[PDB]
Amino acid sequence: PALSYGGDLDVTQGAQTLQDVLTEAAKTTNGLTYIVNSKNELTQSYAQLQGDAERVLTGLRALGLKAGDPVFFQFSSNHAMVTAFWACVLGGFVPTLVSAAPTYREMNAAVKKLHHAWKLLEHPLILTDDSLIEEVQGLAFLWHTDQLRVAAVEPMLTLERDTAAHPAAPDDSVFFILTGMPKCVEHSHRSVLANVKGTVAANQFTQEDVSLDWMPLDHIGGIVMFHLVNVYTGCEQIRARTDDFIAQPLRWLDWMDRYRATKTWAPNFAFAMINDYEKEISSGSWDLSAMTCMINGAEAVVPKTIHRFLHLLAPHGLKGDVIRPAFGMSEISSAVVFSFAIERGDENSGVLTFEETSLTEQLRPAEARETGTVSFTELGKPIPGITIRIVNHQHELLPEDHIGRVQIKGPTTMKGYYRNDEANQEVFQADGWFHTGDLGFLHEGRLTLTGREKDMIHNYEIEAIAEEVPGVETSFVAACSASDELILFFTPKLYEPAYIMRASQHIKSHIATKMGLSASRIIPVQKKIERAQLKTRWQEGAAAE
Amino acid sequence: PALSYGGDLDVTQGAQTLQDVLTEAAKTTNGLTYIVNSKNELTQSYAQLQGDAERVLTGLRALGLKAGDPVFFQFSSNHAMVTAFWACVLGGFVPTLVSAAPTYREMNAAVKKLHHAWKLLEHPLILTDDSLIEEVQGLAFLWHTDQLRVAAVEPMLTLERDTAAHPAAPDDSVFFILTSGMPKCVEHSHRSVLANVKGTVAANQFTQEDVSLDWMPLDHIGGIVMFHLVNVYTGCEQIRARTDDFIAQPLRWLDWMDRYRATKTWAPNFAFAMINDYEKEISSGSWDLSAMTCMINGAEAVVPKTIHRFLHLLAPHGLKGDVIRPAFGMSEISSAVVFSFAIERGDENSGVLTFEETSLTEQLRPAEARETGTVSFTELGKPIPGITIRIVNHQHELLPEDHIGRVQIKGPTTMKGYYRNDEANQEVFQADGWFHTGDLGFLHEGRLTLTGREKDMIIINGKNYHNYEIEAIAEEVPGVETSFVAACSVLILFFTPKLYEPAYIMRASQHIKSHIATKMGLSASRIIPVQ
Ligand SMILES: CC(C)CC(=O)C(=O)OP(=O)(O)OC[C@H]1O[C@@H](n2cnc3c(N)ncnc32)[C@H](O)[C@@H]1O
Ligand SMILES: CC(C)CC(=O)C(=O)OP(=O)(O)OC[C@H]1O[C@@H](n2cnc3c(N)ncnc32)[C@H](O)[C@@H]1O
Repeated sequence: PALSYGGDLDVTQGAQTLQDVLTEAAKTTNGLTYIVNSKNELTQSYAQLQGDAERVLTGLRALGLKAGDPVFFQFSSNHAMVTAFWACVLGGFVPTLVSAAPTYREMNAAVKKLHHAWKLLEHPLILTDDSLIEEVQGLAFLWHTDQLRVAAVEPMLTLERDTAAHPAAPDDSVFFILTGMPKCVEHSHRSVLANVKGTVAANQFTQEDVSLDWMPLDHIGGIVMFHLVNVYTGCEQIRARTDDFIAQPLRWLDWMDRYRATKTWAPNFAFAMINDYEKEISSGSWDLSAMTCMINGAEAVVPKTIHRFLHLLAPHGLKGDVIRPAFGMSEISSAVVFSFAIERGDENSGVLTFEETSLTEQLRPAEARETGTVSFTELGKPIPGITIRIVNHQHELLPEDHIGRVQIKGPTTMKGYYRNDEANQEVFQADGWFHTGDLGFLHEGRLTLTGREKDMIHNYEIEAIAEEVPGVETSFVAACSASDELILFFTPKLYEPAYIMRASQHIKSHIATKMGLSASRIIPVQKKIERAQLKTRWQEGAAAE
Repeated sequence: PALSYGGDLDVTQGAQTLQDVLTEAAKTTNGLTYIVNSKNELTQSYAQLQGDAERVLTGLRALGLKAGDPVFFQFSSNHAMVTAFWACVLGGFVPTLVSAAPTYREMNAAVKKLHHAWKLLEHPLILTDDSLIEEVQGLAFLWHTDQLRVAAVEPMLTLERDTAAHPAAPDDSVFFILTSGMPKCVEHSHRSVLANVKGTVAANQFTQEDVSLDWMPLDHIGGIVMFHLVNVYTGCEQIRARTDDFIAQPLRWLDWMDRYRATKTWAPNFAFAMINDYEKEISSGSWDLSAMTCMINGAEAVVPKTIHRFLHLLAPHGLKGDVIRPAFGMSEISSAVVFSFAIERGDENSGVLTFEETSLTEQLRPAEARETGTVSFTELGKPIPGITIRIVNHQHELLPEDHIGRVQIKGPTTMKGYYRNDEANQEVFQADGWFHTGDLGFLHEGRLTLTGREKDMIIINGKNYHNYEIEAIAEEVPGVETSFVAACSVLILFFTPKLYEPAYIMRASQHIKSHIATKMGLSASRIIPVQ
């Protein structure tokens, strides 16, 4: 059946709290390196991190923080945030990992979400940078509150070390992380370390790895899949600012080369962004021969994006098997599946193609064609300790090669959303099954995501019918919440105004007839040549936004 | 400012718990009449209601229910549901008011929402009809659970009367009701529900002589509170019909009003428009609607066209032209909190306010209705006694009158909160004791007028915008007569061209994307121009 177990995970081996992770890491000579620019870097050994964290701990306790208290992180500096995180670990304080707002001068969406979590956590101390404390302090006027408390981390780095680490238990909450209003994922040392240990075993991570990450530390893959995995293995890890990558994506290449990185990760959009620079890549020089692990996860992994990425960077020494698709969620401590089958020389390896007609039934393999076939990137087997299953509308187990609702069982699951019993019921189903909200199938024990529940009105059938209209070259439907309406994008064979209005009328009326919808339910939108796929360009727009 | 207090409401006056309400009602000879069909009915005096509720109480207590335990309601029959509700009041049990599922054979949205509530309430006994109990028991297979418990009301009607009522306190929970995503479980007390009853009775001057007619579901807050509980509190005669019977043949509404000489009734705006569809059948029928004095219209946007048409069409049948009363409320505030007494058949501008469509972002400017360039809204009236309404901007700052903003409510009718959801309770329970409704509107002369919902606003670059604000920028484009914009989630701007020609329409469509993308700093890809 569509139920895959990753095998036994011995979580008794190794550290049991994050304090023990930092202690064992501080015994190595490895640590962190924070990139400032192409020439300058700031180093912080794991031994220095421990002392720095103890210094910050002195200031936090001076502000009255007691073990169990939450701490609201609002950082632009990786150095200050990493240090602040471990100070909290030492003090038994619970960090709330959430990105800083794009601006603090007006009551925008990001600022509203921060207020919600801040109020849900009963007005916790906000910890931030010197470069942000002025902005963050403005929230006192935006929120019309006298309960705002802010403090910068850098001033604390000049304090005496507080060597009295609060004794933590594996089930103690280790941090909150934010996902409408965001929910407050509460994790323990046990759930995080279980993902770390599972991730290390599946990928064979070691203390000799060299890690490069520019993704936000407020993203679960930034904090757990990399930062904590790196400290747990005690390997060398290089941190870059997210802003610096999206400003100049080719810096990713420079960084992998300059530090001889062996592993890194990004969502699929970053790979597509690099592919947009083929001209300047074909006139550049990088040594990427040390890179062994480029994890691709957090959103849909597009086969043609990763293949082009491997092709473009092959002359620069990137082996064709470094890209590892992965899937995970903050609620399950980051990635729980990894695919080791993507190969530059085999576009079909680790990629599954099926007939569009069979999406609602037993999937029927096919050879990729211009139309009528869909290609999905396999995301691999569960890591040790994780069980995945695929279920139908009634939560009944499905067989393999059947698209259904993905559910996860294992030791990496959050304690739950903070202060929301009702939301915890929706996701925590009977017998330990966490409901992801994602759609996919299992094939040879390997998970493949195909969509989301919120992404439900079949869009392959709507597009096929739209393409029978003579004026339509190709089509793309997205659903859109007075009416539940589907917006039908199309390329006309001819971008002439009369021709477009004819095709638009036929699209509306031909879809209304063939599928028994109201013509009012279909909106036709007309859309040179672009090389980047449409699904890939929208990934880039939402990411850099 | 845009803040209106409805006046002081003496809550210490009158019954303080629903037990007291039924006891007083039972002293009258009035009660309920359940409509079976045109030629049949079942009657249940308030005294008989108390006795029937005492018998059901014997069955519920026989099932082990204790004071404070919830009870899941799944009813096709109003008589059984009303009796169950009061049996739970006598026993201190907390009914969970939710409509029956359209079908228990398949796993539809309704059944999922029931499981969520049922699970949230920790598997309460489900109380249902002997008619429906067969399908309800099917949830055991559909939900794949062995903890389901179901019982029928009717068999319990043969048991002895348990006259030992649990002593209730005003702040005890009196019932749960599900919101209309997954629904939330609104929890109310006798105090909050009775505060709304008392304010509503005072605003409308309801009395023991009213004759009430209601076909709306008792799982709707206006069905249980605004009418049923108001009617028991006033001790008046109330007629109950089944909701399906009305939808089957809407004109039965007129039949019932005529047959029972009803003085008050209610429905959402659609029901009035349903009747308007039947102009032909109404022109060849005969009703005496002269006793009707109060037709509440609420739960949806009140369309001036629909109500004024409705009034002209039933006037030959004796419907007075002032009977329709727009109203707004929410289950979280236990039903209506404003009533408008200004609608009139002979003056289609009374109780209605029209403005220049350009004055909507700042101080509204009154106007004379026009074919284009003006919008008109139905006033929903002053707060009932005890309620305070205010309008606020995106920073929760008070606004002046004639300004559109977020509507907030304060008063004694507010729920305890959403059951087992601290987070959602924070979102709606704002500082200074204000409840965030999620609706938009303005105050004018102390009267509330709604103009939209927050879920309808367009969010771009994390900033929020009204539909009309975008429309005014779109209007500036040459060749755009009028426009309407409706937010999209993956900006659908619908416009009328000055001249209907392909190239003329295509280029006005291009200047709408360029002019708005420029003025709002948005990606042209995000602007969809539809003619
Ligand atoms: C550490 C990373 C591997 C991922 C992660 O852990 C994360 O992304 O955490 P996040 O909570 O932020 O969001 C979770 C939601 O991202 C979606 N998602 C993640 N990976 C995906 C993939 N490979 N393909 C398609 N969709 C994917 C999914 O829908 C999921 O439920
Ligand atoms: C009159 C009461 C019995 C209605 C009621 O109490 C109810 O309708 O209960 P409900 O909680 O189910 O729904 C609440 C949501 O209905 C919307 N709503 C209600 N009345 C409205 C009106 N007059 N005009 C426009 N919208 C209205 C509003 O958005 C509100 O927040």
